[PDB]
Amino acid sequence: SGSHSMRYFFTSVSRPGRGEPRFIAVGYVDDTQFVRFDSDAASQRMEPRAPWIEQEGPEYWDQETRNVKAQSQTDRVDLGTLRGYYNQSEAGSHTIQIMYGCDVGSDGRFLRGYRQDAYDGKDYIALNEDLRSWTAADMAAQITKRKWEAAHEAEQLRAYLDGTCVEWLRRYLENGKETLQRTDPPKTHMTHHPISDHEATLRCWALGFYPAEITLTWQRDGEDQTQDTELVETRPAGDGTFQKWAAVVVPSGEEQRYTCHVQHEGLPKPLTLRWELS
Amino acid sequence: TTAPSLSGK
Amino acid sequence: EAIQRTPKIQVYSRHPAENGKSNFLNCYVSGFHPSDIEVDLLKNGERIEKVEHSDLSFSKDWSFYLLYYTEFTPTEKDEYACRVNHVTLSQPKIVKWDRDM
Repeated sequence: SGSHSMRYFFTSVSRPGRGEPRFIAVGYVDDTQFVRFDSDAASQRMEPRAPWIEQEGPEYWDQETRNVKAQSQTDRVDLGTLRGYYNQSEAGSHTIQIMYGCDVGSDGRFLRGYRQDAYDGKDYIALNEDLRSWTAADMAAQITKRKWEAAHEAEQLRAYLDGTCVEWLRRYLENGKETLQRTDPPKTHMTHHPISDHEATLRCWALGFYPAEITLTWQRDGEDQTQDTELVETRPAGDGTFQKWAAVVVPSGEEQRYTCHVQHEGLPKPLTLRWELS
Repeated sequence: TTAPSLSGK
Repeated sequence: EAIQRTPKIQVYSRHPAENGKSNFLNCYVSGFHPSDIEVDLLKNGERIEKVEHSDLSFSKDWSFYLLYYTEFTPTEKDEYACRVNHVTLSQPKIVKWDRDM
């Protein structure tokens, strides 16, 4: 709590006979996007997406643009290599996904680093939390692991994940402190929707919260209900906050027996919500 | 800022 | 590709909806793979033209998500929906805006 992260997400998607692969790079501080590159957008530059990063100079934008474009070229070569390892044709569209970054404490101290790679939406290879070894998902990925071990890839990446990554994350938190060093606890309420004369949906709501992590749980007489609960994915409002809900179908007249429990880092107590007619 | 690119898979 | 995940579609407003007060209409599409997708926001069945979208990103299970959004003023009578096309769908899926979810 009061922890922070910097994360970059990359997606390369091949489109044989329709051009070079689509490449999309996104950077986030905590749950706030600050940069993007999209091969299909107008500029072919890394571009600002938060007002505090705009104050960076032309040399910052030049270097990020060159660096992001080299990530793109590597992924494009990898799309060819992995197609060979998995023995797939030149005609289908394939996907490489990559995420890496670092976490720090509320005092700016390194907590951890991570990098994970996927191929066609499944684990390919990951850097382990010790930042000195890899885990491959299958025997194709172990060929990559051998190359990366021989080339000492983890040692160069580690110096970025616990040095460069952390110091820039500390800079961005400072440059953006008015916006990024905030916690918005969820504004919660409960709604009630009959589905018949004899049953109704209780929906437990959390709105306006930041950062995005939250837990919503239904209990009946204090016994868990996780298998009869509908949960939706935590969704963005578009103003920098998030929303979520969880619902349970109940017998009309037994509403007061159910409770909804809300856990967010910005909440003094865990909240307990209950539908009471009287 | 983004990391240097790893070598090929 | 080897795996295919059907998109989960949510259609909601940025703020609690109030008739006659401008707001934002959101179509959040998540949990899908592969990434090729088409999303349109609809007003009384017609395609809204000025619609923005977020940069493609993804979850822990590698499934993709995107947000499409546009300025609107909710009324009692106007029907809003989101239309999504994806390889996992037999036809394009239309999800209607409902103030209660």
